[PDB]
Amino acid sequence: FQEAYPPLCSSDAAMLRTAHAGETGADEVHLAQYLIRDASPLRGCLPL
Amino acid sequence: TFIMPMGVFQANSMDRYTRHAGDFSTVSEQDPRQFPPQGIFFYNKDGIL
Repeated sequence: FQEAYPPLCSSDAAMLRTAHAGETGADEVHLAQYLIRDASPLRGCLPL
Repeated sequence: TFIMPMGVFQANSMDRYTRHAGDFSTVSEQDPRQFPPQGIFFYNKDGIL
């Protein structure tokens, strides 16, 4: 198909994870950094 | 076996962030949490700090 699936990546380790003892971060961009949310087929696998 | 770091100071100024503005305020004109930590607190066998 000539395509590449992007993984959960972010330019800051602060917003990669949130403080609730559980799920990870979900903010898109904070000030000038970014967090590209997961779109790969490993959506519900590979525990974090 | 458990391992625990004591005097670690997060050297990068990006890593020294607060999640909100008024999280742990004091009456002091200098916030006494910018200073590098000198101890560590955990729980006992009975849950004592």
